[PDB]
Amino acid sequence: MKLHELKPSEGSRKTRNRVGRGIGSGNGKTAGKGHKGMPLFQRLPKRGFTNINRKEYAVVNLDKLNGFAEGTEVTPELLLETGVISKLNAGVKILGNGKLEKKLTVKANKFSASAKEAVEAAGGTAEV
Amino acid sequence: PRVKGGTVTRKRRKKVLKLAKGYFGSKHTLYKVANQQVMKSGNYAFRDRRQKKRDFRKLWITRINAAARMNGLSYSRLMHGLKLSGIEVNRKMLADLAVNDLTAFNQLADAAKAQLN
Amino acid sequence: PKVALYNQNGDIELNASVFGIEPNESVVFDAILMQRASLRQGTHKVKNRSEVRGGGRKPWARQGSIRSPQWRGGGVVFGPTPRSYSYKLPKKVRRLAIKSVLSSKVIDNNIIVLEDLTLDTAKTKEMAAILKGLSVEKKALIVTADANEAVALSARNIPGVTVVEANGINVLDVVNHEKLLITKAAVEKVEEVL
RNA sequence: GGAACGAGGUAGAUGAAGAGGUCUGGAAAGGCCCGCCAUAGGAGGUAACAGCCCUGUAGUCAAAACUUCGUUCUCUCCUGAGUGGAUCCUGAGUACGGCGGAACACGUGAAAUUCCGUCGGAAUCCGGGAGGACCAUCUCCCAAGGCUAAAUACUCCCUAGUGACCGAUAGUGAACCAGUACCGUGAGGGAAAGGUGAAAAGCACCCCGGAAGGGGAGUGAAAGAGAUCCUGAAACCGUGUGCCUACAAGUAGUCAGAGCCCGUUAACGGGUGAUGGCGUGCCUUUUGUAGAAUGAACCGGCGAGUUACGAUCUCGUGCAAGGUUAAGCAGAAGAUGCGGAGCCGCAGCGAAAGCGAGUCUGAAUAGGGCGCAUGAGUACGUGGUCGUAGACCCGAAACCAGGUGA
RNA sequence: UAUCCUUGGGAGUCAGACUGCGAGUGAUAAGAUCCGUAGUCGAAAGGGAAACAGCCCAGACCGCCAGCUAAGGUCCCAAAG
RNA sequence: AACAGUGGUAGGAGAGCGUUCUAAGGGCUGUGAAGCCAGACCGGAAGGACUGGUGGAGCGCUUAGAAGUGAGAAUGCCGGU
RNA sequence: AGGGCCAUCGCUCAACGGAUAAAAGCUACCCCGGG
Repeated sequence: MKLHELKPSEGSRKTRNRVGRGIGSGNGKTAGKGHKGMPLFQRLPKRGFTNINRKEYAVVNLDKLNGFAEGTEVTPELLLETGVISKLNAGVKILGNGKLEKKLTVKANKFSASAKEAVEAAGGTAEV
Repeated sequence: PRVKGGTVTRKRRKKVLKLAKGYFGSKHTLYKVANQQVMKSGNYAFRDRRQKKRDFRKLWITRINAAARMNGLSYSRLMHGLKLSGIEVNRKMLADLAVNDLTAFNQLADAAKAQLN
Repeated sequence: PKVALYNQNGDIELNASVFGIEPNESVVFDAILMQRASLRQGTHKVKNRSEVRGGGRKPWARQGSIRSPQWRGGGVVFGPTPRSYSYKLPKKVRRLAIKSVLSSKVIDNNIIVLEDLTLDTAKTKEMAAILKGLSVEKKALIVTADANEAVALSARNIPGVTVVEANGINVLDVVNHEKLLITKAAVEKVEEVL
């Protein structure tokens, strides 16, 4: 690329609509604003309370183990390194949405009941 | 950056005050008043031109209506008789130019008179 | 990736996945603006209706203040504010642009590889004669991997030239000069960062 | 407690290479044609645009005297560790009790906590306090004595330097003998005003006149450059001269149109126009204007949708079930590296416990609510609105605090 | 004949006026008021009603010294018996 | 290429011209730049050129980019008449 | 302890889509935006 001919991308730039400069462009005199220019949420009652300590573990579609090399020593500190989980919080929960493939050692805080059998069917271990 | 922009208002205000050259009085030196007259000048020119097309047709009638009145025929018995007797789409302004002569203009009246009877 | 080798008086193969990429010239337009905006400084501070050493008394149309902006001294309701004109690209977009500007000059027979660029002293006469041998009439670039003081001090006066290290090449350096001399040892180190 | 040693600061010294040739010019720094130095083509001057014309810059070296930092001697002062386990202390109107207040994001409440007064009042290693009223359990920690640098905040100033800053209605109120001239008893308010030329070479003399101010002559490249003086616009005031004008009712124009008078970015030209037709100024505001509804004496300058931080939306770009770093450090106040703390997404429902491709509701495996099933975000950039900030400009009466005046 | 639904972005408007139909208030008084249907004006010039925001006729992209018609008209001002 | 269309305020969308500065190249200028004054030229508009006179040292083109961005109206302000 | 979640009470809020728990005239020589 040379520095003379810097053609931008089409539609990547736009000129500013400058408001109030002359009647020909539109927005001429009144500047696009025209001449002389209980709510609902204060009728809906509040909803119980909130818990001071909710424990939300990291959940991963059963389908996250379908893209891994071999079901062995699948510890959460390897889930967090490769980054299938973006952040370890309280615990790592496994969900039973999806189909499994081979056997893979799983180490999780909790387990769904439908998620428990699908690793127990492929040949994996569920160590909590 | 600050943009002064004093040099672009000289050239724009001159181009109005050239178009107002020849007007009476203070209406050809003052920008506040000449700009009110170049506007009403262009607006009057649009109407003048449109009225000029319907005027000259008003002129060509009153010469045909006199040149035919030498032979007893009025304009009505002429125009109406020239659209049935024969095929002569002679234009109002085109026929008025040939109305000056006795002979060429009367040659149509005689033909229309024969078709009128 | 088949540029020839030069050596003062007197062909190699570079990473084709670095120096032989098809360019993406949209990524070279926005990348230049991000490197040019930072250059500017933005130190223009104008005065306002409240920062003028002026009155607050209604003097006598209405005109409740003397230094209101429709008067003769003291205006600029909005004016230029000293801000920051430097935004950030995502990292791969910064990485893609340096590959695109280098690969473009491979095609145009513009890059020239040297072997280690050894000088005798910091003389400009010896450096000026070296430029004639390589026929670089307008601006150039000299990229050296170890920041030799000799070459750097011998090419700081000639107007079109500009010396710099290999860990500090960026977009407006290479896009501005249209000829560039690299030491062959520096060709490795640009591949390692990207 | 003192002297050495080194680095600076406050004054400076040194410093490379063309009268190149020729043209035009009042004058070469320009053109044309030829060289040179460069750790030095950053600047500023010079009769017009200098790399080699000066003053300078890079570089290396310098301060007797003052200081500002460090390095070093001298000087100055100087016990630590066990082991026991018999008695003492370990910081009192104090910790806490009541009343009344006040401050913590918290408005006296469910409410610790802190600090005031006001009244009472302890305990002291087997001891004491805390862990959001309170009580047991349990972990951490010793109150009521005092000291302490660094990393941080802002600058009237002082050198060195920058601008996608302004260039005389701007920029500070002030480029000029400016907080001055003036206004006010006073507190206070508060302007206007830049440019001869490369130099004074700033008009000897002669003429008119009382002098001003002229007309010649001289200087000068230019006197149309002669002291408020570069350039010199428009309003306004005039003097010449082509064509109309003393029976004519007119938002003053436009279209038709002779007649005379001129020759042009040569073109279906230019300037006037006797006479005929049509024709209720401009902006604002209103159901609506010619209005007697509002505004402008005219000319010239100045004079109104901005920027931060958020929110959302479209387009472009990068990567994509994964994208992205912040502060900070190394870097010409720059790009770029490096930083994986954090954020958004990848699956929800429920008040929550919770369970989960479903889950709440309910005797319910019913019905229904929501949700997948049918899945694309994210980071930057432009742009469109909405927020919060004086928020688009201009425009009150009053209010409070601190002051000046019989 | 070619429109209208859905989501999404941006709005403006919220005392309308009079002319042709049956009322109400009023005195079937009012360029009065308030209704409802249609029109025009609002935001629409051109032709006609002597002049006329709303009535009758018709919708202006711009040129032309072209033609045919609409309402209304044809002694003269003023085109046409 | 044939058919259809083009009144218009609030308001929505799209395409453009100018001004100062900055970056890249390319190039006018003392044999006369900006500015100022005329003129019967060119473009659908905002606007561009070209000769002539004054002027006596700077300016412009192409592609981009940033805005203190474009005046006839404020019982606007300052100057001049 | 206290709150959530269901059953249930207290409103003439009567200026009934409910400005706060709480609230009168007054004065013109009147201050001021408007006919």
